[PDB]
Amino acid sequence: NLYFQGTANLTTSLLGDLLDDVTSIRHAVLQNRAAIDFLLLAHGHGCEDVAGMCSFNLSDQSESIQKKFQLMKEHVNK
Amino acid sequence: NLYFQGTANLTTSLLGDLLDDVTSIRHAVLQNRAAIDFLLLAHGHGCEDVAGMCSFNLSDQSESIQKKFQLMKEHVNK
Amino acid sequence: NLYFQGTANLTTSLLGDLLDDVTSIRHAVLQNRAAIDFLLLAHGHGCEDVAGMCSFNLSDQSESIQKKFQLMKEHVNK
Ligand SMILES: [Cl-]
Repeated sequence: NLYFQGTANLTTSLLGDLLDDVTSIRHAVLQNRAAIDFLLLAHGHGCEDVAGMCSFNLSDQSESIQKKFQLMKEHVNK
Repeated sequence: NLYFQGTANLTTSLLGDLLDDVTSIRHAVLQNRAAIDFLLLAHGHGCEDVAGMCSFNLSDQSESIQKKFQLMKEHVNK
Repeated sequence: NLYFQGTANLTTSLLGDLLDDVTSIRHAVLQNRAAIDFLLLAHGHGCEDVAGMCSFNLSDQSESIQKKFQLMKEHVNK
């Protein structure tokens, strides 16, 4: 039981760290895309000239992921 | 038992969301790299002039990850 | 018991793959940011001119994540 609880808690702990890292990376990718679009403007080109550069709507399921994560912690660590 | 099953199902649910987000981010990073390489060309430079810019072969274990994920769901949610 | 062990092992296996992919992606994002900063220099602009471009300190909890992952494997697969 406590062995099970130990496995589950390691998993939530690790997942917490990983989710924060992934959030950080998405943030950075979007900043980078905006920088690229400024450079394209500087060359007299619009974002529509390069595949994907107009798009800032990446998959972002933070809301459902964070809710599930919280439920998981409450479920596991009670 | 159902408590165990509940933990495991929350984990597969969350992981599903996270895998889709990571796929999305890798996609975007590669598009961004291609855009950078077009700009370097515009300046009269090749991708070999900037560290890593020639490389589009990121770690992509989607095939093994997706198989494991499917096995995990079938194993857990039966 | 072995069913539990099977679930847990699938989870560590999948997580191992995913962590390597995320590491790879962060690497790439940082290389891309450096490339963008070289292009900004080429245009006579510093990184402070574009949001986030001076920053190479993304969330990187690889040390704690890798330790937890190793503990998880030892805990689960013993
Ligand atoms: Cl990027």
